Amino acid sequence: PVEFSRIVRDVERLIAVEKYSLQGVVDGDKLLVVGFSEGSVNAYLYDGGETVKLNREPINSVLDPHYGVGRVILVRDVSKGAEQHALFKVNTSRPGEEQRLEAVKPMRILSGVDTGEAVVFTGATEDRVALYALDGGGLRELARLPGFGFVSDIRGDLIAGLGFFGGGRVSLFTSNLSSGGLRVFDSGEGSFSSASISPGMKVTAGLETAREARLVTVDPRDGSVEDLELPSKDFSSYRPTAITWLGYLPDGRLAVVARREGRSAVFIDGERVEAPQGNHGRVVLWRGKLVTSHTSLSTPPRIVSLPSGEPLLEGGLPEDLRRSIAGSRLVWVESFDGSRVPTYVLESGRAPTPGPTVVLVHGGPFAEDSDSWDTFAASLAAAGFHVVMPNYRGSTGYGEEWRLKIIGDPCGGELEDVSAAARWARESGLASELYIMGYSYGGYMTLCALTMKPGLFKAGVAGASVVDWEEMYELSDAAFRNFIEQLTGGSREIMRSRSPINHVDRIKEPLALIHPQNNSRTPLKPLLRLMGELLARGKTFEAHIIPDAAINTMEDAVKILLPAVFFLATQRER
Amino acid sequence: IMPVEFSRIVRDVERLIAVEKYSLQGVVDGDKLLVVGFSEGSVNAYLYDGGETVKLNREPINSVLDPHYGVGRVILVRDVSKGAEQHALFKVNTSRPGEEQRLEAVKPMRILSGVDTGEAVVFTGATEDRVALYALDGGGLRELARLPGFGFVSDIRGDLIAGLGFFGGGRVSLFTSNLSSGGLRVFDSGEGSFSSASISPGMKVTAGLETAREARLVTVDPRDGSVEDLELPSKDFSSYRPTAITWLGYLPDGRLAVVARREGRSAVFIDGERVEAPQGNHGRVVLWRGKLVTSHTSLSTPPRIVSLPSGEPLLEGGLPEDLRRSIAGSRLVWVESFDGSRVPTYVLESGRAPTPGPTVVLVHGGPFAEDSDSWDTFAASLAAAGFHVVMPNYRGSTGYGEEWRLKIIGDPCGGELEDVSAAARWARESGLASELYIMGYSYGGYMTLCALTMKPGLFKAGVAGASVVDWEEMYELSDAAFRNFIEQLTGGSREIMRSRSPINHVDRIKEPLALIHPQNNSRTPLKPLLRLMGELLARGKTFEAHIIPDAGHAINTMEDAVKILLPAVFFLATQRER
Ligand SMILES: [Cl-]
Ligand SMILES: [Cl-]
Ligand code: NA
Repeated sequence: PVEFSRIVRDVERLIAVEKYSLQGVVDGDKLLVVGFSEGSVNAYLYDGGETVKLNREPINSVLDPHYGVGRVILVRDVSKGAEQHALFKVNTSRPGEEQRLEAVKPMRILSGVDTGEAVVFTGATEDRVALYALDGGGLRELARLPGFGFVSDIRGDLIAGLGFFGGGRVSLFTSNLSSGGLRVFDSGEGSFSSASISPGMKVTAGLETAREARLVTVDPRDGSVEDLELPSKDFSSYRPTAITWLGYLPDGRLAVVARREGRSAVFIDGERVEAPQGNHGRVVLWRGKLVTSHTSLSTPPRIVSLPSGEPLLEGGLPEDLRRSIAGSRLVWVESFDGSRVPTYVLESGRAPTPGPTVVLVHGGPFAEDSDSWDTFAASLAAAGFHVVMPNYRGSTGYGEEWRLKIIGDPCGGELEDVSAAARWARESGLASELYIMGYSYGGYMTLCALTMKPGLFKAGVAGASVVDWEEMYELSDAAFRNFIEQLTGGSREIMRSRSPINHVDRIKEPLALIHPQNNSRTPLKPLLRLMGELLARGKTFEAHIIPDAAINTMEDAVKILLPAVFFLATQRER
Repeated sequence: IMPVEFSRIVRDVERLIAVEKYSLQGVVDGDKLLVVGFSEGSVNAYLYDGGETVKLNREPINSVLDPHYGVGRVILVRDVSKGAEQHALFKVNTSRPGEEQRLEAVKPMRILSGVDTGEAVVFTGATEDRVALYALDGGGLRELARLPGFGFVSDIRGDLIAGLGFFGGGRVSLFTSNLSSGGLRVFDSGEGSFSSASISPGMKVTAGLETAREARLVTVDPRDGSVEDLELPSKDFSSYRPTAITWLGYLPDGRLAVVARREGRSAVFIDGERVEAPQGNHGRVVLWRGKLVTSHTSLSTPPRIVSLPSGEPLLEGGLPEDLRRSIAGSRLVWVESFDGSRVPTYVLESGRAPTPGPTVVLVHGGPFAEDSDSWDTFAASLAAAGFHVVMPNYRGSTGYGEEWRLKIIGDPCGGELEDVSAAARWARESGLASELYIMGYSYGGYMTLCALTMKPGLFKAGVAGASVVDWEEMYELSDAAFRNFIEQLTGGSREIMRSRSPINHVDRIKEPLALIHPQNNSRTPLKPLLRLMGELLARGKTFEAHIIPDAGHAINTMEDAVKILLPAVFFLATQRER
């Protein structure tokens, strides 16, 4: 019999677990960390195992402080949920005492950095996006940005940042604290991901390309770009495909966090440093040792010491729930056409081998399933399901060629990849029985598996799915028409034939629909129509139509996760 | 503004569904109690003897046919249509628990009732084209007679068959037939309706007759249709002044056992004489090992088997202390409605709510049914979750006389909604309710939708489960029994079918609505509800909807029970924190 309340307790514990990101070193040699729990963010000083809360009421984020600055700048939503913020200053000697920065009117704060004498940030208002500087003399507009943009770093007078300023690529920009202004350096082939300013006032930047990522040196004075060579070749040899973050430490060495194949690595002046498997945040030097944040499919975001991996600050899950979420791994599954599908697997401690396995299909489709904490995967593992997460073609993270392969072929190659994952799970010995579950494009993939690969999965969960492309091409807004057009090669024939609503007759397995009742980007009407067909043709289905369905709170979990875990737990007994 | 306590709610809901519940069906085999029980997460059939039960069935069942005393077998009734209520019958020999034979001579149909004599199975069923009375024996399956609407076999003695029928105007007639020659005979009272029947050693039919505001016992000679009052040797029964008769039957020693009731509590009589029984309601009475055994329930006591007069349980489920305290108390208040009619309304006060506090008007289904001092899993759940529960017997309700029951005929979503609305107002003006919600299943669901369309601003929010949405489309998709029933209820008027369907007044809804519906309900089907969803969306109304797979009206497993009840409680708890 299904242990409904046992599942609800677990989901609640996975939703509440505190998660940490590392922001910097501030005050008297103390770590600045931000903790989130259930959509509630706070900021702390951390030293020697205890933490002191800096803020009063919950915040949205903090700006990045320079090493040793005696204060922290809090960003807070100005109304319950609003998308406009206010800034507050807390002196690190006097935690919990907040001073509103009254010079800065409400606006959308996008990023920020605090040198200790000047707060430099970007912000979006009724009529524009601007880079701003705030100091003891007042607020100044440094520059109008031609789009959303973010401050990456300040050193002396030079400001560096990243902007979405056109071409669908991310550009580098610089400005100055003194005169303002804006120079923009274009990516060309690729897209810039990160930037820090070198002691020599050059901008070091991560350039993401169609293939391998690299570090470049940009001279703001003449716009010249050259490849930067590091003294150690660990970094070059790693062959990174992304560059998460980079920054110069106080002693002048360059710290870089770079990724490949769903996990990241930490380098100092090119030399790799041992780190726990998964993904890392920024790296700081603190009392002579390295510290970074770490997350994985089995570890909620936490602060750790390198190279030991020992956690400094970590949220507490109960012993038994912790045991249920076992290790994660990367396997490369062979799709029907020979292609190798990078697939992450989170094993359940509460399931045998072979055991019940869910193929949890990510959405997007232009997104990546990496080795990072995911509530849904964890909840499935908690509930006694092994979890298989395939980076079907269309995914990001594995080169442009792999992303572009979905184009013109929805419910084709990518479905074969999902299918190959299922089949690998069975053949490798992981799975006794298979389920499929996903949201957004994942939901679409669930409907395509159940109609075009009936008898592969024992049951499916489809959330926030698209059901008929042709209908949506006609209903929706300009940016979404464009997506559908790209995806289907502008073919109405493909639009109809890759729509699952046109194949309801083929479904042989129980289907659970979870769907928002008021979100104009996955509208309800088409889904009512599917339900009408399912009903007319005598299909087994469950449906949950709820208003106001993102997942951060328990309320959100209850609306869109719980029904899927319950349904699946219940089919497991079928 | 606190956060909803989801984990605490599901745990309470789970335990309240999971408590074992029993009902008494007969004495079979070598003096063993047949009981149908919800236990181990489903509805099953058990023999009780020697302080142990033996499970007769394998897969969950829906009910069993009434055995004659001592018969060497049980006939299981099971839905073989994933909830659409096409049932099939399965024989289990009582010496061989766990082994079923399907009675393949009976094609699936809606089984409404049945009696097993040991040599013949007599039952009533509804197909798409009719209700009928059947007999299955050594010679095969026989249609003894067609019935005009819902009909139920009550007893058989020798070849005399006796039963009750809803054959017009919401009245219940008595009917007889003959096991060998078949045929039908219908007996109507111009005074009221027959409520249960048993055949005397004499081959006359003793029945309850519920009149305007009182009930009595009558004898009906099946040879000439003459009716006369039955006097019993003891007058406790006549002095009890029952307003309704729950059940009656002749025991094997010739004595007449009668369970009758008033104001939502029942009392047990043997040959007219009171037998002490625990306060609440009772089911049939049987003779087991020399003594009397009945079932017993109350708003704080889940259905159990007790022996009489001691009232000591033979089988019962236990609730834990925390949950028992979640019910502070219960009482019957009489609410003045729109025409001066006094509406009997049960109130269950939560031990987890203040006064005034959050209150749910929980509208019973039927509509020929009642809120009484009987266990209600939904009411218990709501009290656990911190709502007081108000349970008004609107006109149409059983239990308070034929006049009150029949006033709903021809007037659905009329006077009975005013009664619900008067109960809502009472909850407020009396000081019980800080805020009001409405919730109901089946006809009660219909009432939620009618309150929300016709009486916007009365309730803060509504939960409509297994609800009626459109009488027209429902009628077209109904089998013979339900078509007849709908005709009766709407007074045969298509105008009423239309004007009293919520689907045609969606625009008026101003409050949030939770819809819960089992996909295969074959009484109130999903299709019209999908159309309501479409109308709610087109007109920008807030709602949520939950459609439960492979289930129908009758919930017979823990899982389905959780899926239909839990969204209700979660919804209402979320609404409370607006
Ligand atoms: Cl300036
Ligand atoms: Cl320039
Ligand atoms: Na400048």
